Amino acid sequence: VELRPLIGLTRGLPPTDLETITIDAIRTHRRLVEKADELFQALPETYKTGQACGGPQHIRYIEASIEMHAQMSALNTLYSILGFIPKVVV
Amino acid sequence: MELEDANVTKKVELRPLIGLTRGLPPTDLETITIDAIRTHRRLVEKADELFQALPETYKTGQACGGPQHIRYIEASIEMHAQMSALNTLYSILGFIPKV
Repeated sequence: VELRPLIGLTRGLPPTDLETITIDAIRTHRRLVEKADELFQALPETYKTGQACGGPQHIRYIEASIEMHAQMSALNTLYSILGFIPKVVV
Repeated sequence: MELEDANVTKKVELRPLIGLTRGLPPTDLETITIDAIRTHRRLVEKADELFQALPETYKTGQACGGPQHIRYIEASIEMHAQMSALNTLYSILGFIPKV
């Protein structure tokens, strides 16, 4: 379990609400990844290969990626608490 | 930048941040952390407010479920998740900044 506090937070919640939260969390993650991808694609080549780093544009991409990773950690936790990955149409 | 607490008990909670921030100018890692600090404070305020707005039956645990409850939970999830991020940035910096 990546984010332990979610155990206690979701304690007692009806299983349909847990599933619902988890499905919405899948949708959010995918939206976050698409955003992080978009910003990455717009970076100059040099930042893409790691030759250069820093500056506002690169920081914005980094921030988008952090949000994506933080979310994924939550999502993985939700899977452990739910007991499954729900079927979601992509 | 201004330091709040030195020699932190580093918990690297979100591994990918290390590679993300590798090589940044120190000023840029500090700008990231500061904005993460401000973000976290914000998320806490929102989750705490949503909690206080719940009907007293939900706060006591006499009731659960439904859209309002879910909304509090999701806000809370976002707060915990962002705090995992922030604790990792503190590990990378080696200190907690004052903001």
